[PDB]
Parts: sequence; C-alpha cells; structure tokens
Amino acid sequence: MALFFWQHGEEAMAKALVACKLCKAMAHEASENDMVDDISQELNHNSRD
Amino acid sequence: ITDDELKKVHDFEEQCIEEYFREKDDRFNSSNDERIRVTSERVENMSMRLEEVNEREHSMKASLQTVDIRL
Amino acid sequence: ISRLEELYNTRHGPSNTLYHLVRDVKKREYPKGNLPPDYRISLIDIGLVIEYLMGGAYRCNYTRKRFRTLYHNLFEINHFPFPFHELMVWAVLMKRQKMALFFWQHGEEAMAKALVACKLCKAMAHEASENDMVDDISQELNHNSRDFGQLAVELLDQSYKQDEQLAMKLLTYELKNWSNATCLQLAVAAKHRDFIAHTCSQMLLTDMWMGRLRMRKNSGLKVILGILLPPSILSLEFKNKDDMPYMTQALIPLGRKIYEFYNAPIVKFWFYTLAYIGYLMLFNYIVLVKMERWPSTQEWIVISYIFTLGIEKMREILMSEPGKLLQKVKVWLQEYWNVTDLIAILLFSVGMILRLQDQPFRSDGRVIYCVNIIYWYIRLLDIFGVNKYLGPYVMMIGKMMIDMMYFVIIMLVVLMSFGVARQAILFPNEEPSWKLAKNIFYMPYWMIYGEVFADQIDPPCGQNEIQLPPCKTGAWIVPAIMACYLLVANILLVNLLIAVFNNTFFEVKSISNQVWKFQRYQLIMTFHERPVLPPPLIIFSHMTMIFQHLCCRWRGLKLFITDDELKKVHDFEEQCIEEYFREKDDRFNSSNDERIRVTSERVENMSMRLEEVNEREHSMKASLQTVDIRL
Amino acid sequence: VNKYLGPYVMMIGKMMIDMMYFVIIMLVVLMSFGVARQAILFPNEEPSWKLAKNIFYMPYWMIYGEVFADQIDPPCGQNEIQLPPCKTGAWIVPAIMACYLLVANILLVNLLIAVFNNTFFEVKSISNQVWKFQRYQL
Ligand SMILES: CC(C)CCC[C@@H](C)[C@H]1CC[C@H]2[C@@H]3CC=C4C[C@@H](OC(=O)CCC(=O)O)CC[C@]4(C)[C@H]3CC[C@]12C
Ligand SMILES: CC(C)CCC[C@@H](C)[C@H]1CC[C@H]2[C@@H]3CC=C4C[C@@H](OC(=O)CCC(=O)O)CC[C@]4(C)[C@H]3CC[C@]12C
Ligand SMILES: CC(C)CCC[C@@H](C)[C@H]1CC[C@H]2[C@@H]3CC=C4C[C@@H](OC(=O)CCC(=O)O)CC[C@]4(C)[C@H]3CC[C@]12C
Ligand SMILES: CC(C)CCC[C@@H](C)[C@H]1CC[C@H]2[C@@H]3CC=C4C[C@@H](OC(=O)CCC(=O)O)CC[C@]4(C)[C@H]3CC[C@]12C
Ligand SMILES: CC(C)CCC[C@@H](C)[C@H]1CC[C@H]2[C@@H]3CC=C4C[C@@H](OC(=O)CCC(=O)O)CC[C@]4(C)[C@H]3CC[C@]12C
Ligand SMILES: CC(C)CCC[C@@H](C)[C@H]1CC[C@H]2[C@@H]3CC=C4C[C@@H](OC(=O)CCC(=O)O)CC[C@]4(C)[C@H]3CC[C@]12C
Ligand SMILES: CC(C)CCC[C@@H](C)[C@H]1CC[C@H]2[C@@H]3CC=C4C[C@@H](OC(=O)CCC(=O)O)CC[C@]4(C)[C@H]3CC[C@]12C
Ligand SMILES: CC(C)CCC[C@@H](C)[C@H]1CC[C@H]2[C@@H]3CC=C4C[C@@H](OC(=O)CCC(=O)O)CC[C@]4(C)[C@H]3CC[C@]12C
Ligand SMILES: CC(C)CCC[C@@H](C)[C@H]1CC[C@H]2[C@@H]3CC=C4C[C@@H](OC(=O)CCC(=O)O)CC[C@]4(C)[C@H]3CC[C@]12C
Ligand SMILES: CC(C)CCC[C@@H](C)[C@H]1CC[C@H]2[C@@H]3CC=C4C[C@@H](OC(=O)CCC(=O)O)CC[C@]4(C)[C@H]3CC[C@]12C
Ligand SMILES: CC(C)CCC[C@@H](C)[C@H]1CC[C@H]2[C@@H]3CC=C4C[C@@H](OC(=O)CCC(=O)O)CC[C@]4(C)[C@H]3CC[C@]12C
Ligand SMILES: CCC1(c2ccccc2)C(=O)NCNC1=O
Repeated sequence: MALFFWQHGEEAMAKALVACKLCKAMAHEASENDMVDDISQELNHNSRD
Repeated sequence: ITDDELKKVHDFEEQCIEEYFREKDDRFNSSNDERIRVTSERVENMSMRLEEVNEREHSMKASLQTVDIRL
Repeated sequence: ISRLEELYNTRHGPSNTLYHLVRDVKKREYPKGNLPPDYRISLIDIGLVIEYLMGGAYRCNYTRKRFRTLYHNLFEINHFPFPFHELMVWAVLMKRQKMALFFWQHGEEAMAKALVACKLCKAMAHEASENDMVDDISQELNHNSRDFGQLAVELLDQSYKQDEQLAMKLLTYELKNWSNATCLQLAVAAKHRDFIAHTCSQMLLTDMWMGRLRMRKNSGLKVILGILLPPSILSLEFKNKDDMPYMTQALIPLGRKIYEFYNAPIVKFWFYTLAYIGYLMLFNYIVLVKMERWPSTQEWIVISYIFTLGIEKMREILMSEPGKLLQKVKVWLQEYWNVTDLIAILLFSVGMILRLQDQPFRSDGRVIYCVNIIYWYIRLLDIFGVNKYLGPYVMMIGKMMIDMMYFVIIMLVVLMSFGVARQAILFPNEEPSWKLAKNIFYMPYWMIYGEVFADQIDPPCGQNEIQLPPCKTGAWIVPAIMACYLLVANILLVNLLIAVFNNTFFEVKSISNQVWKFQRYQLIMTFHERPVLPPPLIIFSHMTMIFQHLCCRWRGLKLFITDDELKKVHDFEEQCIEEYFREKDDRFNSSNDERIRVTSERVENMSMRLEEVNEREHSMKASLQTVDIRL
Repeated sequence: VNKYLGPYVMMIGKMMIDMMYFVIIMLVVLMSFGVARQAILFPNEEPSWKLAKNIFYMPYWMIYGEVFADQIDPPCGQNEIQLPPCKTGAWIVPAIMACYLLVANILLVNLLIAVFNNTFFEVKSISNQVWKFQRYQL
C-alpha cells in the first residue's frame, strides 16, 4: 500500500526518504522493545527498498 | 524556491517517477527469464490451436473427399 | 515381523555393509567371531546394530523386552503400527537411497526419520572408513547423510514459514518410537550443524537460555546485578507461568521470582563464572604471596573449590547417558575440557599433598600450583566461548594450531641444524653432558623473536687488546650460516605461516561459526542440569541430592505433548512435506533449463505436425482444384 | 577531510574492535605467564602492589622483540663470587617462556593479521561510504 501511494502524488523523493527514516526508526524500536526479530528484519527491508 | 519553481520540480518529479517505472517495465520485459517464459507459454498455446487446426483439417479433407465423390 | 526379517535377509538388489555390522555387534556382544554363511539375521541383531550406530543412550524398540517377548512367543500383534519407519530403517541400512527417499515422503514423523537416517548414514560411513572397505561406499553414505540433512533443513524452513509455535512443538516433542528422544537431540546426536545453526533453533536456544526471564535487552549485565544484589531481582520482568515451559520431568510471588531467577541457565552460568573468577584471583593471591607451613584462608578456599569441582566432575560422569560405566567414561571423554579439568584436579591434589609435607616437598607443591595456574587461566577461553564474537575466535585459534604444527616441525628441523652447527663449531673440546642440547635449543630459539644476541655473533678474538683467546677453526662459518638461518626463520617461514593462516581463514571462520552455533545447545543443556549453587558451595546441593537419592531409595528440555497435539504436529508435518515437495516441483518447472527443454521439444513436435498439415493442405488444394475443374 | 586519509582513519576505527578480542586473549595468556613466572622465581614475597607490576611488566615487553636475554636462564647454584642457590622448579620458567613466546608472536599476531586482512574489503567500502556521508556533516 505504501509502494502504491509512493507512485501517486507529488514530493515522492521526500516521501521516500521520510518512509526510509520511519522504517529504520521502527526497526530500531522493535529491536529495542524485544519484539519479534522478523518484524525488525522486515522493517529494515522496507527501509532499504 | 517559489510556487512557480515548486510546480516545475513537481513536474520533474513526476517525469522521473514515470520514466523510472516504465524503464523498470522495459528491463523486466527484455530480460531473458521473462522472454523465455512468455515464449514457452506462447509455444504451449500454439500447439493446442494447431492440434485443433489439424483435427479441423482432417474434417475438411474428409468433407472435400465426400464432395468430390458426390460430384 | 517375518516379512521384514525376510526383507533384511534378502540377497538381491545392490550391495550393502549390513553383514559387517552384524558381525561386529555379534563379536562385541559375545567375544564366535565370523558369522556362519547360512545365518538368518534376526531383527534383534538389527536392534543391536541400530543401538551401536546411533550411539549414546539410544535404545531401539527391537531390543526392548516387549519385542523380545513377542519374538520368543512367535518364533494384529505381529503388525507394525508405523511400518514406514521400519521400512525406512531397512532401506537406510542396506544402502537403497531412492527407496529411503520414497519412504520418507509417506508416513508421519518425517523430521525424526530424516535426522535418524542422517545419523545412521554418517555412522555407517565412519564404520566403513574404519573397517577399510571401499572408499566410494563411504563417500556415497556421506552423500546420503548430507541429502537427508538437507531434507530436514528444508522441512524446518517450511515449518518456520507456516506457523512458529507448532514448529517449536515439532522440535521439542518426545518421540516414543525413537527411544524417547527429541528432534533437537537427534539433530545434535547426528552432528547436524545446519539444523541447529538455523535462526529458529537459535532463538529457541536463546529462549531456553534465559529460563523464565523476559529481559533480552542488554543481557548479562542485569543478570550480574541480580547475582550481586539479591534485591535487584524483583525489578526484572518475568515471563508468564504458561508461555513456553521446557522442563525435563513433567511473599510467595517473591519466592517464585527468586526460584525462577536462580534456576535460569544464564543466571546459573554467570554465577559459575563469577565464582570461577573469584577462585582465580584467590589462586593468584596464594601463588604470589609467600606460603607458610599451614595453608592460609585463601588457600583453604582454593582447595575447597578444587575438590568440590572434582566431586562435581565425578557427578557429571555418574549422571551421564549410558548404563555401563566404561561407556559413561567414553561419553565423558568427548569433551576434552572435562578431561583436562580432571587432570588438573588430580595435579592440584598431588601438589597439595606435596605442599602439606615438609621441605624439600613444599617447594615442589608450590611449583605444581604454579604450573596449574597456567591451565586455570587458559580455561577462560572456554569461559569466554559463550560469547558470539570470542567463541568463534577461540575455535579459529584451535583450527590454526594444526596449521602451526607443521611450521613448528620445519622450524624445529632448521633450528636444530643451526644449533648443532653452532655448538659443534664454537665448542670443539666439550665433554658428554646434557648441556649440549640446551646450548642447541637455547640461542636459535630466541634468535627468532628479535634477539639476535649481538654480543656473541662475531666476537673479537685472536688478537691483543688483555689478550683474547685464539680463534676457533672455522668460526667464520658461524656468522654466515647465522645469516641463512635468520632469513629462513624470519622472512620465509613466518611469512609462509602468515599466508597459511590467511588462506585458511574464511573456511575455518565459517566452520567455527557453525560449530559455535552447534555447541550452544551443549552449553545450554549442560548448564541446565548443573546445580543452582556455585562450585565452592556445591557441596550443599550435592549432599541435598544424596539425601534425596537415599530418600527415594527408601521409598532433555522437552514439552511432553498429548495425543491431540501429536495429531496436530503430524498434520503440520504432512503440510510441510507436501508444501516442500510441490514447491520443489514449482521451482523445477519454472527454471530456465526445463522451460527451454520443454519448449525445444514442443517446437520439435510442432514442425512435424505442421509438415503433415502442409502435405494434407496440398492434397486438399489438389482435391479442390479437381472439384472446381469437374464443376 | 582528505579523500585518502579519512577512510584510513575510519578503517583504523573499525580495526580497533577486531583488536579488542586479540587484546583480551593476549591479556589471558600474558597474565598466565606473568603469574607463573613471578610465582616461581619469587617464592618468599610479601603482600605488596609490586607483584602486579612484575606480572604485567616483563611479558608485555616480551611481545615486542625484547625477550630480556639476561634474565631468561641466569646462572645460579654454582661458584664463579658464589651465586645464590637455584629456586625450586626454576627450569619451568624458560620452558613456559617458550610456549608463551610462540602463542604470542606466531599465533596471535598472525591471526590478527589474518583478521585485519579478511575484514579489510567490507570495512574499506563502508569507510568510503561513511566518509562520503559525513562530508555533509563536515
Ligand atoms: C566475583 C568477582 C568478580 C569479585 C569477587 C572477588 C573479590 C571480592 C576478592 C577476590 C580476591 C580478594 C582479595 C584476596 C586477598 C586479600 C588479602 C587480605 O589480607 C590479608 O589476608 C592480610 C591483611 C589483613 O588481614 O588485612 C585482605 C582481603 C583481600 C584484599 C581480598 C579482598 C577480596 C578479593 C578482592
Ligand atoms: C566464593 C569466592 C571464590 C568468590 C566470592 C568472594 C567472597 C565470598 C570471599 C572470597 C575471598 C574472601 C576473603 C579472603 C580472605 C580474607 C582475609 C581474612 O583475614 C583474616 O582472617 C585475618 C584475621 C585472622 O587471622 O583471623 C578475612 C576474610 C577475607 C577478607 C575473606 C572475605 C570473604 C571473601 C572476599
Ligand atoms: C603461559 C605459557 C605456558 C603459554 C600457554 C600456551 C598454551 C597452554 C595455550 C595458549 C593458547 C591455547 C589454545 C587456544 C585455543 C584452543 C582452542 C580450544 O579448543 C576447542 O575449543 C576444541 C576442543 C573441544 O572443546 O572439543 C581449546 C584448545 C586450544 C587449542 C588451546 C590449547 C592451549 C593453548 C595452546
Ligand atoms: C617451535 C619449536 C621449534 C620450539 C622448540 C623450542 C624448545 C624445544 C626449546 C627452546 C628453549 C628450550 C629451553 C631453554 C632452557 C631450558 C632450561 C634448562 O634448565 C636447566 O638446565 C636447569 C639448570 C639451569 O637453569 O641452568 C632445562 C631445559 C630448558 C627448559 C629448555 C627446554 C627446551 C626449550 C623449551
Ligand atoms: C635427528 C633429530 C630429529 C634428533 C636429534 C637429537 C639430539 C639433539 C640428541 C640425540 C642423541 C643425543 C645425545 C645422546 C647421548 C648423550 C650422552 C649424555 O651423557 C650423559 O648423560 C653423561 C652424564 C652427564 O654428564 O649427565 C649427554 C647427552 C648426550 C650427548 C645426548 C645429547 C643430545 C643428542 C645429540
Ligand atoms: C612438536 C614439537 C613441539 C616437539 C618438541 C619436542 C622436543 C624438541 C623437546 C621436548 C622435550 C625436550 C627436552 C626436555 C629436557 C631437556 C633436558 C635439558 O638438560 C639440561 O639442560 C641439563 C642441565 C644443564 O647442564 O643445563 C636439555 C634439553 C632437553 C634434552 C630438552 C630438549 C628439547 C626436547 C627434546
Ligand atoms: C638477504 C641478503 C641481503 C643477505 C646477505 C648477507 C650476507 C652476504 C652477509 C651478512 C653477514 C655476513 C658475515 C658476517 C661476518 C663474517 C665473519 C668473517 O670472519 C672473519 O673475518 C674471520 C675472523 C673473525 O671472525 O674476525 C667472515 C665473513 C662473514 C662470514 C660475513 C659473510 C657475509 C655475510 C654472511
Ligand atoms: C601516545 C600513546 C598514549 C598512544 C595513543 C593511542 C590512542 C590514544 C589512539 C591511537 C590511535 C587512536 C584511534 C585511531 C582511529 C580512530 C577512529 C576515529 O573514530 C571515528 O572517526 C569514529 C567516531 C566518530 O567520529 O563518531 C577516532 C577514534 C579512533 C578509534 C582512535 C582512538 C584513539 C587511539 C586508539
Ligand atoms: C594488550 C594488553 C594485554 C596490554 C596490557 C598491558 C598493561 C595492562 C600493562 C603493561 C605494562 C604495565 C605498566 C608497567 C609499569 C608501570 C609503572 C608503575 O609505576 C610505579 O609503580 C611507580 C613507581 C615506579 O615507577 O617504580 C605503575 C604501573 C605501570 C604503569 C604498569 C601498568 C599496567 C601496564 C601498562
Ligand atoms: C583472574 C584475572 C581476570 C584477574 C586477576 C587479577 C590479579 C592480578 C589480582 C586480583 C587479586 C589481587 C591481589 C589482591 C590483594 C592484594 C593485597 C595488597 O596488599 C596491600 O596493598 C598491602 C599494603 C601494601 O603493601 O601496599 C597487594 C596487592 C594484592 C596482592 C593483589 C595483587 C593483584 C591480584 C592478585
Ligand atoms: C581491555 C584491556 C585493555 C583492559 C586492561 C585492564 C587491566 C589489565 C589494567 C588496567 C588498570 C591496571 C592497573 C593500574 C595500576 C596498577 C598499580 C600498580 O602498582 C604498583 O606498581 C605499585 C608500586 C610498585 O611497587 O611498583 C600495579 C599495576 C596495577 C594494579 C595495574 C595492573 C593492570 C590493570 C588492572
Ligand atoms: C571450573 C570451571 C567450571 C565452569 C564455569 C563456567 C562455565 C563453564 C565451566 C566451574 O566453575 N564449575 C563447573 N564446570 C566448570 O568446569
């Protein structure tokens, strides 16, 4: 859904960089709060995408 | 930058998004794996339509032989 | 039973090494010898064969008293409840790989069957290499072991993909048809390194490590703060009462919190580590400071540590897997650290007995203490082996010693040649004395490490400065051969060992990572079975257990799941097998090679049918032309 | 700020973490040889803080080409001026010296050479990207 919404609308570069920041931040927060490690890996993958 | 240049960079960003998406589509359509898959499938269908063509050609040959026998 | 005995006694099909295994277990059981040619191999002997190959405390269902009673009374009671299991074992034993792979797909408990097959294949490969058979048989058996291991790894991947918790239940549940074992225990008994180093089993081992503590964030430090400060335990977050209870045998909240904390294996390990570090500094204090006639309080604490640790090592020997004590010792000798610990305990006992006497034996006991202090420092590498960076480093050093040994041998040859040449030129009138070997080995060995002994390279002699003693004949060869020795030592051999250590780095690093991830299980289950109290206070837990044993005489961390959950894990295991097989079929059908081949063929046929179509179209065109000419 | 020296400093920064484990194993082996040598060669010492200095002093300089050749195997228990008598078990002091000098100078340093070389390429690429990243911060 995020990749679909990235295509539509303006300011796609800032939207992509903000999404990469948010994904890395929630990956770090999920690793810090002792959640499932697969969630942190998938959030890091979304940040890299 | 101003509203005018904002409109310009928004147009630039949309051209960049369309060019990137359809260049990815061109790369995917020209890869060896997708070409082999599309071919394989196309070939699969061909044979099936040509087997139908062979059966209908046998029927047409039998009809032509019967018409030649009648006349 | 009779049909399976006839299957085990067949002579058709490919060759096998089963007869050698039956001969070896018959020679071991009744020390006879070679079997008669007309020998009918009973399934009891197959049971002993399975027990010998699987090793440890494995007890095949054939050798149990129920099956021997059924055998004595008969040679649906004679029908096997799980026939695919015995068929699988039959196939794996007589080296029919495709039949075993077919029987792996059909039936339940496919994971335990695959791990047992990998164990059996590796064991017969080792036995075929030991008995000097054909090496191709050993290679093919190792290939079959690796194929069954890859099957189990892919099944584990599918179980982790579908549902996590029921996959843990698959990994932990007791296998009644496999000597009451566990899939994890079978993956460790078969030395399956890829199975244990998988991320699911690693986090299972991490969950097993932490006991009943949630924690998992900056771990180790809060464990140490709980150890050193007993009122720091109540601030730690504790897991639920029923969230993952791995056990072996299936006010008050404060006492439950204390009991759950102090029985956690990480807390028990850090207890043992702090007690060990305290013992090491108490050993340092008694060896640096002078020793009186009687031992001090610190020496008494060190002696108490050594002897309680010795009784604890004897406890690890007695509470082991086999039933016969020689096999218990043979199992315990696999861990080399335990053997060197026992040797160090005996050496400290000899040193203490020599120290408690008078001179000149007290100094000898002090010296034996000073040699033991070296090993008790070196044991900190195994203590640090629990770390995810230091453990593989220690394993890597272990691999690198074997590469160093050949350098040591070539080094010894060149060093001994230069030592013999220098001592035999510069000293031409010596007498038979043991100082000649010391003069051979002394100077060249320190020549390696930056000390060339510059005062004695080419000393000025045969001149008056005080008159120097005359020159020994041929002494000028002593510098020149020195030059050669210093080159081959310092620029050739050390640089070659640098290249050896660097080129064997990557493979040894990956193997050290997998072996550390494998022996994490061994660390966890050894430290779960250990008593709560540290080694200096372990005598209390030991008398406690001795009194409990006497009271009982007067009167694997599994899950022990039920028939219902057994049905659930069997359904899960069948979904995993079907998903893995048809995902392999999807991968094979979507590969480029198979698509190109299927196309090529389809095209081949097309042309042939279209050539027939062209000929029939020519015939139809001729018929239409004739019909148009007629009308 | 330089395009050659900056990644070199970042690379040294990465290499310190690889050095730390060598330092730990080095500390264990060095402390064992220091305790053994001080506790054999000095059997009548008193509680004093010089014992730790004698533990840490000689083995650490033994790593860097100074084996202290005058004090490896000093001649004693003989008349030359009469030398003081031999300490008991002093012949173990050279032999364990041999082992310590091997594991220090041919095993551990060569292993750290291999560690630094095998982690060179990835750390070099990461140092290049981190330098190019922190150019903005500069
Ligand atoms: C679990 C680990 C990380 C910490 C626990 C170990 C320390 C608390 C121990 C180990 C060595 C001990 C020392 C060993 C020897 C001595 C000499 C001892 O002095 C004497 O016996 C003579 C002088 C006097 O009686 O005061 C005083 C205690 C002290 C410093 C000890 C203090 C406590 C130490 C530091
Ligand atoms: C279990 C061990 C390995 C680690 C935990 C540390 C403490 C529980 C122990 C170990 C060393 C012990 C010390 C060793 C030596 C001494 C010297 C001792 O001094 C005397 O006995 C001198 C006076 C006299 O002669 O009566 C007093 C106890 C003390 C400080 C001990 C206090 C308790 C310590 C710190
Ligand atoms: C103070 C002087 C005498 C120097 C002491 C040198 C040796 C007594 C030490 C130094 C480094 C040690 C090695 C460091 C690493 C390892 C790997 C480790 O091996 C394993 O973990 C595999 C064995 C197993 O656990 O089954 C322990 C043995 C070994 C070779 C050690 C053997 C003893 C060594 C050679
Ligand atoms: C990598 C390979 C080639 C290493 C091989 C070296 C060792 C076999 C040599 C090198 C230095 C030798 C030691 C040098 C000096 C001594 C002291 C010597 O002590 C005595 O003779 C007692 C009286 C005295 O000290 O004068 C006993 C032999 C020993 C330990 C030697 C034993 C053999 C050693 C360890
Ligand atoms: C070929 C390589 C692999 C090994 C070479 C080993 C040498 C270093 C050994 C083997 C024979 C040894 C000799 C065999 C016999 C003796 C007599 C022995 O005489 C005594 O002990 C007499 C009483 C005394 O003075 O103690 C002194 C050592 C010596 C010269 C040995 C010195 C060391 C030698 C030359
Ligand atoms: C694979 C490598 C590491 C094996 C190396 C083995 C040998 C090279 C070592 C092991 C035992 C050593 C011996 C142990 C004890 C002695 C007694 C020592 O005797 C003296 O020094 C006599 C007193 C004196 O006059 O100094 C001479 C060296 C020698 C033969 C050593 C020579 C070197 C030896 C044969
Ligand atoms: C890797 C390359 C660069 C090595 C080249 C080094 C050699 C060519 C040199 C280094 C040390 C030299 C030796 C140093 C000392 C002497 C003793 C010297 O003896 C005498 O003059 C006899 C009387 C006396 O000893 O005073 C004869 C030459 C020689 C063997 C030299 C020969 C040439 C050597 C072997
Ligand atoms: C004169 C004697 C006391 C020797 C001095 C040794 C140390 C004080 C120096 C020598 C090399 C230095 C290191 C060289 C390179 C780096 C990388 C550099 O790290 C970074 O750029 C990352 C940190 C950041 O900027 O966020 C600065 C720290 C460090 C580890 C340095 C830390 C301090 C070290 C160990
Ligand atoms: C890679 C790892 C294993 C390195 C570990 C080595 C250090 C922990 C050691 C090695 C040399 C030691 C030093 C050697 C000598 C001294 C002088 C000493 O000074 C005094 O005692 C003052 C009076 C005097 O100088 O006599 C104080 C300790 C110190 C700095 C020592 C502190 C600890 C050091 C730095
Ligand atoms: C196990 C490894 C990781 C660490 C080992 C550390 C040792 C090198 C330490 C720990 C205990 C220390 C001892 C603890 C107590 C004392 C008493 C202390 O006595 C005094 O200070 C008395 C007054 C004076 O003479 O200054 C002298 C140092 C000493 C022997 C310490 C020397 C250094 C020791 C052996
Ligand atoms: C990861 C690595 C680098 C950590 C290394 C830490 C220790 C090995 C160092 C850090 C602080 C050092 C201590 C700092 C100061 C001293 C006092 C010093 O005291 C004296 O020399 C007393 C005066 C004299 O009689 O010489 C003895 C060494 C010692 C204990 C040092 C021993 C080595 C220590 C414990
Ligand atoms: C002596 C070392 C140790 C130990 C401690 C921590 C980790 C591993 C081993 C112990 O203190 N007692 C039981 N077993 C042992 O060998």
